[PDB]
Amino acid sequence: KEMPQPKTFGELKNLPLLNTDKPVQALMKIADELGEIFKFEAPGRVTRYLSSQRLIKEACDESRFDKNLSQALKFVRDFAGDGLFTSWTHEKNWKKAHNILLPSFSQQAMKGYHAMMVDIAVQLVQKWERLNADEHIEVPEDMTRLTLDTIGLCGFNYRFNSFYRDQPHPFITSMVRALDEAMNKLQRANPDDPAYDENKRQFQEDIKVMNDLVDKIIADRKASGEQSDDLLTHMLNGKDPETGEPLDDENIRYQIITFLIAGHETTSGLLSFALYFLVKNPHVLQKAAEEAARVLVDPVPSYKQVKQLKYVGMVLNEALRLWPTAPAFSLYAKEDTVLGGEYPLEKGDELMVLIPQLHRDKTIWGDDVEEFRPERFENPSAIPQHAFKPFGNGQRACEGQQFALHEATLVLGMMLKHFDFEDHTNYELDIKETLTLKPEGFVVKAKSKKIPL
Ligand code: HEM
Repeated sequence: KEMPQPKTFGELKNLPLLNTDKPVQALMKIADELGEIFKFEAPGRVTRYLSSQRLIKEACDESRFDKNLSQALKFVRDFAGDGLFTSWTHEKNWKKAHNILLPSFSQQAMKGYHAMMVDIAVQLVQKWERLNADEHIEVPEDMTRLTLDTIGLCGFNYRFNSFYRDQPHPFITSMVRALDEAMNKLQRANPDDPAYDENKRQFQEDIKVMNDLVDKIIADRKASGEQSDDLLTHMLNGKDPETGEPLDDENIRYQIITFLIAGHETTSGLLSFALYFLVKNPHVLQKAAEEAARVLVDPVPSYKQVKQLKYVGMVLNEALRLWPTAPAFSLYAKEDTVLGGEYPLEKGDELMVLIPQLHRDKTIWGDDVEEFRPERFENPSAIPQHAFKPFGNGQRACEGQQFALHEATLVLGMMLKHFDFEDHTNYELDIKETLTLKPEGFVVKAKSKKIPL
């Protein structure tokens, strides 16, 4: 079989189709037309975009395909280095960091981070409690303050103190601008044109800002010998079960940067989409709110209680089904192979899993894939294998998954315990794309239930 391909533009091939504010949504639109697989060419590059569970279940077979570093990840590596997210599976620092960080991100480790997550969650709730009657909430903006601060504290015991400022801490400003430059480079056919010399200067100084802050904290932590409940203490003390070495200081810095860039935006996007679907579906908001009130009975949520928020958990998964906030991941064929009995691949060929399309596969989910129905997830034993992949695949799946879900469940639970929410502008969904996806301009009003905190 021969595969479909969207509009080409001569020597730029398909590249101009993604010269847009919303390239992932462009790709979904193209998928809707072309089906489960289409070819997409840029100068010197070819990728095949997959949208059906039928084909993605094969792509997720690790004996046949491994994680690929996409152009985006290669660009992000200029500041994320050989951290877990931007490494090849067979790079020695991937294997070593994977072994060392595994118990730091396990469900048990969540008991240790819970107090610091609650610290920032309480800040977010207190902020909302202190709003005057005239005021509203900028939802993604606050969710991002919350996730950055949480990752800062659990990551390296550092307070960005985002709820104390109008202009973010300079580290955050530089990180956001480095990510932006990395995504922007995706569209640059002529990377080295003098027109970009200034982008380069700014990129290098942003990398410098990030490295100086993190390197300094690591160096001071080593000098002082101080110990804390953060990931930095784990990495300073952890010996690889295979090689018996700890991560060196430079890689520790990259893992810290990596937790921030891989975790802050995806998780805040998730909280934002979930709140959106809840105010667009009042029945569901009421069910979630009832559970939160029922379960979070203490002035401050315990680890055990968050684990009891089953329906909030379903709400989060159903938001991830519709708008998985890291919406695409890349794979390469380890050897020549034939995909789906129909599409021959050569060794090294690139595949891109388009998660939002997979999550809309009618042959899996049914007639009602656009509806927000948390009940799909009542019985996780019911979901076909490889049908639901918001956290990627296999040994290269999100290492942050337990952290992200525990933070999102705690926070969404506390929000629904403490406030009634009004969609006062009858907000029209508008999805901004950076490296990740989020609602843009999503605003609400929160009326306090006046429950002690
Ligand atoms: C809802 C929130 C999140 C989503 C949807 C998400 C999604 C993903 C996805 C799809 C991947 C696979 C990337 C690929 O195949 O190229 C990934 C990898 C990764 N994520 Fe997450 N992420 C989330 C939150 C977090 C958080 C909070 C952290 C850290 C605290 C984190 C850390 C990582 C790391 C370290 C990797 C690379 C793991 C490895 O390859 O060994 N993520 N994430």
